[PDB]
Amino acid sequence: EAVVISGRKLAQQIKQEVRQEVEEWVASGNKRPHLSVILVGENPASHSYVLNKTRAAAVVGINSETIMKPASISEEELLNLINKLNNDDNVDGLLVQLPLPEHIDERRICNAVSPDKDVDGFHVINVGRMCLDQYSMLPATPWGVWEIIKRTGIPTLGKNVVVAGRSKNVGMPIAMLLHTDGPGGDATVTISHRYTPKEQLKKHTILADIVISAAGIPNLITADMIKEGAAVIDVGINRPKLVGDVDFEGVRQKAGYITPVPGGVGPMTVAMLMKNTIIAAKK
Amino acid sequence: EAVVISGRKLAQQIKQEVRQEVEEWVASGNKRPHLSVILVGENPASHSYVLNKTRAAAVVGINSETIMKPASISEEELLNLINKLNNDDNVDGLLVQLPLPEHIDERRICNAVSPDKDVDGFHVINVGRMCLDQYSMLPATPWGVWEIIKRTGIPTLGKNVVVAGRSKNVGMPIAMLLHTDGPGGDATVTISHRYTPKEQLKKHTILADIVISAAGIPNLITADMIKEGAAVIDVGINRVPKLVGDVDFEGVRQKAGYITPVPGGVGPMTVAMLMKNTIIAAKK
Ligand SMILES: Cn1c(N[C@H]2CC[C@H](O)CC2)nc2c1c(=O)n(Cc1ccc(Cl)c(Cl)c1)c(=O)n2C
Ligand SMILES: Cn1c(N[C@H]2CC[C@H](O)CC2)nc2c1c(=O)n(Cc1ccc(Cl)c(Cl)c1)c(=O)n2C
Ligand SMILES: Nc1ncnc(O)c1NC(=O)Nc1ccc(C(=O)N[C@@H](CCC(=O)O)C(=O)O)cc1
Ligand SMILES: Nc1ncnc(O)c1NC(=O)Nc1ccc(C(=O)N[C@@H](CCC(=O)O)C(=O)O)cc1
Repeated sequence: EAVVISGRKLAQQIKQEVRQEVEEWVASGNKRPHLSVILVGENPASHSYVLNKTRAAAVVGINSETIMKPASISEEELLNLINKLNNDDNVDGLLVQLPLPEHIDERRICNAVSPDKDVDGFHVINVGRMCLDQYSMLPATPWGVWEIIKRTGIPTLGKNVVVAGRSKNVGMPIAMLLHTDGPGGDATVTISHRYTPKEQLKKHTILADIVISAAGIPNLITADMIKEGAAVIDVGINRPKLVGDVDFEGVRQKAGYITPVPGGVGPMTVAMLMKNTIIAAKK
Repeated sequence: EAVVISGRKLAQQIKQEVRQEVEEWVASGNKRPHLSVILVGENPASHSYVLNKTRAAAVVGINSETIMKPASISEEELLNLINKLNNDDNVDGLLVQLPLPEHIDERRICNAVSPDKDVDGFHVINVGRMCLDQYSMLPATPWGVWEIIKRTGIPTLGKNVVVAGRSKNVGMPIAMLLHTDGPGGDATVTISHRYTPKEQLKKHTILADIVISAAGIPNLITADMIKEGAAVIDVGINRVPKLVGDVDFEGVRQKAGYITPVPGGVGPMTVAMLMKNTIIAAKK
């Protein structure tokens, strides 16, 4: 029987560590950290997730607002709002929720956020710093996947990792961290492209000590694809239920570890954003 | 037996394209592109490599200077020199040949090159732009390996690529390009760590349609690790008094479907792609 890692529990604990770090920072006579989340449009999933982010900001003692704007906002307007927020000394953390509308260039928006306030780590210089190990802020989801592995004590040195990426933005940062020298990880890493058929993907996943699915494909990962005792992290959201890319009940029989959906990586993602926000608040 | 890709000949057409581009660009009455390369110390390999680069610049119509500073230069004086060049409007391309002396932090030096002049793409902003598909300029050796593959017409989409990196600096940018969406080849990519047993690597390379070795250990790649018709691309540079790659050239030439020699393989491609980055930089 595979042991199930409660992401929700591990993330709740991380918030408590952040909680106490914020109260110490404030008791020592500094300003309360403030996180701003910009929400454009009415994607219901984006609302759900941004709600989760401000909930957690409240739990850990961080002041938060979600500035919601209509989907018809122009790129020039969104840039002026980010400029306002960049220049407000009360705002320490600033993230724009994605995806944005087609008439806004996502690259230009993320690059407009101050790198000091970029609690998603999506500004191009914070991407470079992460590739080059000059960072102080990691993107929240890849960092959350690392914390699962690390806090669980799943060994990584030399081991084989396979990541099944829906995009480069989604799987490469996970691989980035898990491949880097000792957050190191010192692993051989495979990043699967969504144009590799599942038949070939199985050829890689069976060699893997850790399989991390980030493909957004229900039942992409099943027991035949996994080796005995391997660790399986599920990063996919797939929608009247919400499930991951793993066949949970199937691979629960042969995996060594597994994360559930919901209650796995998603809480960890929100947790790591709190760590980034207090980091930003200390300059 | 295996087709042997000539890096010399591939680079030759790439260089011919750059000469045409440069002359049409000068024909419109623009400043002739200029490249400055800073050479610290007396590493013989490094002087050889910088010379190759200045030769290529001359023959493609790009003016060039190599500024040789002694190893005992201080990090401060090197940063002053980089600052002068960043500000000189005649200088379009600036690169610092690596490695540097132990007393200088290569990371601060590389972030001191203006990102507009950074024809190696080693500045932290340009590393991010390449990660994020936002770049003007790609690191020469990864781009060179890509052009080998793409100009030889080796299929990549959904195929299995294995990269054997000596360091993350080396194999990650190569993997990054081949894993990207269509440069960018839509491929599955494995990046072996230097901390990898040869037989564990074997378990991945056997499955590989493209093995790219950049580990700097000779005979790392032998035929027993390739599958028939796979493409093997040798990025290593080893001494054994002879210069050789990471593959067993003779043995893999039977099983492989494609193979690159060393020398005359990836090396000349690296020099060629740096000319492309230079005309790009000049155009802003
Ligand atoms: C824009 N973006 C996203 N957005 C979308 C949000 C909507 C979802 O449905 C799919 C992901 N997720 C990112 C990044 C990002 O920029 N980075 C930075 C980064 C770091 C290293 C490297 Cl190598 C690279 Cl390529 C990129 C990340 O790490 N993650 C997870
Ligand atoms: C410093 N450096 C070096 N040094 C070489 C190491 C081998 C020595 O024998 C000669 C000096 N090679 C680099 C970089 C670099 O910074 N970048 C930028 C980059 C882009 C994407 C990603 Cl993901 C990453 Cl990690 C890094 C590269 O692409 N290459 C090939
Ligand atoms: N798009 C973005 N733009 C900017 N920065 C970002 O990080 C993102 N990406 C996310 O924010 N990703 C994310 C995914 C899931 C949750 C989450 O709360 N998951 C829960 C419940 C799911 C549910 O109940 O619907 C679970 O799985 O347990 C939170 C954030
Ligand atoms: N260190 C660096 N610092 C800053 N930016 C860089 O890009 C590098 N790296 C290189 O510049 N790498 C490089 C390696 C080999 C050649 C080359 O010409 N190889 C020939 C002849 C072999 C020989 O004469 O030794 C061949 O293999 O055919 C050219 C460039």
